[PDB]
Amino acid sequence: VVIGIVNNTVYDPLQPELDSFKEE
Amino acid sequence: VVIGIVNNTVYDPLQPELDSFKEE
Ligand SMILES: *[C@@H]1O[C@H](CO)[C@@H](O[C@@H]2O[C@H](CO)[C@@H](O)[C@H](O)[C@H]2NC(C)=O)[C@H](O)[C@H]1NC(C)=O
Ligand SMILES: *[C@@H]1O[C@H](CO)[C@@H](O[C@@H]2O[C@H](CO)[C@@H](O)[C@H](O)[C@H]2NC(C)=O)[C@H](O)[C@H]1NC(C)=O
Ligand SMILES: *[C@@H]1O[C@H](CO)[C@@H](O)[C@H](O)[C@H]1NC(C)=O
Ligand SMILES: *[C@@H]1O[C@H](CO)[C@@H](O)[C@H](O)[C@H]1NC(C)=O
Repeated sequence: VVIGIVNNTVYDPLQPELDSFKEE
Repeated sequence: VVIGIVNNTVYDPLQPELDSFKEE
């Protein structure tokens, strides 16, 4: 719906904790 | 860098949940 939008990734601080818990 | 900074702890509302969840 927005003109001029650009593809990119947005970092999320929770996922590193999710991975850390899965490792442990 | 900052002049007059003071040592202290900053509480994180998320970590305690994973600490409680860890042992399971
Ligand atoms: C951003 O990336 C998505 C894919 O991740 C692009 O979406 C594709 O666009 C092409 C051409 O319009 C379509 O044929 C595909 O079906 C689309 N795929 C999906 C999953 O949507 C999108 O065009 C990209 N946009 C920009 C500005 O680069
Ligand atoms: C805050 O505490 C840290 C230690 O947790 C202090 O850092 C030490 O400072 C002394 C003296 O400058 C050094 O000899 C040590 O090597 C430092 N250790 C570390 C880990 O940094 C710091 O000075 C304290 N700051 C205040 C304002 O109290
Ligand atoms: C910006 O201007 C160029 C001129 O060639 C055009 O191709 C492009 O689509 C325009 N994009 C936006 C977001 O205005
Ligand atoms: C505040 O003033 C005192 C005066 O004795 C000085 O010792 C101290 O370093 C000063 N601290 C700051 C942050 O201005």
